[PDB]
Amino acid sequence: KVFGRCELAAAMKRHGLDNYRGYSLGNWVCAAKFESNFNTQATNRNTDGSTDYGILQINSRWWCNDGRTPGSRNLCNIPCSALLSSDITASVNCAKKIVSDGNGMNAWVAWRNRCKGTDVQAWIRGCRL
Repeated sequence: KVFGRCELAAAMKRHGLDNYRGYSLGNWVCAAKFESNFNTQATNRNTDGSTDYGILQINSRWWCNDGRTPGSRNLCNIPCSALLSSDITASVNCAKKIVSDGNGMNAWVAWRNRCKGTDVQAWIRGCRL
């Protein structure tokens, strides 16, 4: 499902992302835009075998089990297949545990490279919440 700008916002807010470890809803929506263009079906290999899963480009290497990443752990404890659904609950709860790895939201590249050091609140601007 290709989410809206504001319905993923209202979706991630309702799941308690707005100011989670102190990152505004504007950080998540911004990240989400450049990870997967608001696509729950987005799937990306890496150079180290492992594959990026869904809205937040969550990493099979450290997080979900996808059945073909040898040196893996799924500390999030989910089949990657879940992070591809129209449902973002597994994608959010997994993200709460990543953002809380004393790394903030830097764990995600397309946020510390395209989002950090910009007006992130423009990304949820003019939306009803």
